[PDB]
Amino acid sequence: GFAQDKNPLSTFGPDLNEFSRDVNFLTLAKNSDFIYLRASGSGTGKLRIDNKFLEFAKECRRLGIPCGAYHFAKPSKDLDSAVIQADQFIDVLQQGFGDGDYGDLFPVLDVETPTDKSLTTTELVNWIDRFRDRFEEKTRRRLMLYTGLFFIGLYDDFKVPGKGYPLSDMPLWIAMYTRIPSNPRIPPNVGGWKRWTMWQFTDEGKLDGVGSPVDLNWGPNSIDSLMPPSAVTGLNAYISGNKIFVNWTANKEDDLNGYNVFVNDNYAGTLPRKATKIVIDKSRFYLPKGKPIKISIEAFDITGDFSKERTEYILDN
Amino acid sequence: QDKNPLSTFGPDLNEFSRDVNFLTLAKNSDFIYLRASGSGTGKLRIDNKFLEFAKECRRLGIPCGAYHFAKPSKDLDSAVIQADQFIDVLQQGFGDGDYGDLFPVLDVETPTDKSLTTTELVNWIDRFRDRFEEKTRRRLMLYTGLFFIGLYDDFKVPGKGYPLSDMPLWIAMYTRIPSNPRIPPNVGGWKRWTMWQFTDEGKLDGVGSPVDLNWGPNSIDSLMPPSAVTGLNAYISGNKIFVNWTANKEDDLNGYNVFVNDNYAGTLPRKATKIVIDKSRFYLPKGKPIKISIEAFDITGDFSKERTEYILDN
Ligand SMILES: [Mg+2]
Ligand SMILES: [Mg+2]
Repeated sequence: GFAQDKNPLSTFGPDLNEFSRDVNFLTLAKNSDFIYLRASGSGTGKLRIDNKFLEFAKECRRLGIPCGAYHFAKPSKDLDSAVIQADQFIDVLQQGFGDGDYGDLFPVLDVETPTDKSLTTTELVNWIDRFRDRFEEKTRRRLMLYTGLFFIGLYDDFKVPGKGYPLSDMPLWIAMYTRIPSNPRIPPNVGGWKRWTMWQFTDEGKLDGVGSPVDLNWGPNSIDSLMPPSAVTGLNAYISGNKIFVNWTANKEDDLNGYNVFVNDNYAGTLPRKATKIVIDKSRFYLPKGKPIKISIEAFDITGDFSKERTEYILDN
Repeated sequence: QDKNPLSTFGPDLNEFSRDVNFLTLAKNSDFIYLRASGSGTGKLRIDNKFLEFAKECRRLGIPCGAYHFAKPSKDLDSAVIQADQFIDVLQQGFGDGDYGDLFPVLDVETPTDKSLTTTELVNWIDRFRDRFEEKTRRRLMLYTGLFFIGLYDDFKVPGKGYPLSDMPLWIAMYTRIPSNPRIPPNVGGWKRWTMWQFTDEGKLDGVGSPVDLNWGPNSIDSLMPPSAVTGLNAYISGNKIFVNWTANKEDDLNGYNVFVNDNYAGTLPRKATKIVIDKSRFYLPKGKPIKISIEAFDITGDFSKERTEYILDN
């Protein structure tokens, strides 16, 4: 087996909730690459919005601090509750970040329960997987999974009989605290996950800008790897002959993986990460003579998030 | 960037290669490039062995690609024409609608006298590339030499940066030339080379004559489009379509596009094996079959040659 340490480029930031004391976001803006907030949770037996989420998320956005949020899961044998909780989380996220906006960072499902024997590994993973399917279908945003190394170990490494590791394609935020002497020094490779995306290495950290002992995390080498890419800039198009010539400024994200281009919302092609142009054959589209033509584009990154908005260029035609 | 334990390896051949034994090459080469055509003489010529060599590589399952010996000029129409000609010849060798297993290659080695500006040369290559990729939906790789790049100002175009730096680069730099560095230097705005022709005088079992030899990417897949997706399945439940497939296995896999009756339904990342589609987003009459189709794509933007389909009866 092998393991994955942090490195000099690793990003860093806390996660917080309504019980975090004395949080000065202006101070955190100077020392944190990102902040995670609790949005909601069902740990008490019903859905509760975190009582500081709206305030915390508004101030992080105001200060330009990359901000994401998590839902504390209550899994069960009834898979309808995964759909309900996913829908509730989707609703709360928009309350915090805006209509149709689910945060700067990956939305997170926080799974820490149950730790008795009440669910089989198949039942627990099926519940998470259903939550993931609903969440991503509804938002077009990737969902990151938070859980602890101990918890994974209680559930057989999240290995499902007959099915391998169904959650191993989720981004992983793994908790393994170095303050526990029996823990390894760095996160081992587990659950079929090739890599961790974030590592929560303490629940008792000291960081200027949070008064209470705080959860601290290592992240990817680039903040871009936690966020969707930005909208494309410099979009331009012209018609010559029977072709539409489209060009744009290259997106700059470290995790950029390509672009999709559309003509009147019909797909026109997929380009790789270094691309800055496409030539489109007009005959493939119903383009009434004299009517305007909408060219639009989205970037997407390695883990499959897209530009929140599609930059547009209207050809008068 | 040097070669390394994973680097692929293979010759490039043309009609002047002597005593070629493809059975031997199938055991010692990851890939073979062939000359398809050239325009150096002022007229399109087809390499006299290309069809024979391509057929034998396909018969033995040797990954096979081909190149066009360019004749750049100040006349940009000639770039469109040579691209269209290269497109035709490739299909003669590889089959209708088939442009080879490996990146098709534009081979640029002329002119070396003072007869073209850097802007003119780069614009010609760029126009060939645009026409070729537009017509084939296949990425074009550029072959050229380190000396040639230096001759044309590092392919830096005044006011335009390095317009060719997004092309895969097959760079020739012969270690037998003492003034050359021992590994390719960074040039032309290219972050990396895709292939490195390191000799024109190599000795390779299965080729009788001194032969061009090349280091390629760490994975043969990085020279080829991804395979068609397999294991595609779909069903309807409620107002949704649940689609799943087997994961493609290419080392350079980058994702999938899924379509509903040829309409775009989404892009998935490389580890994905399912998508849930809301029927409400597509025109889906009761009693009309629904075509689900999918393609894989790789990091440099080539696609599965065919889309795998699954027909739902609805
Ligand atoms: Mg990203
Ligand atoms: Mg490939």
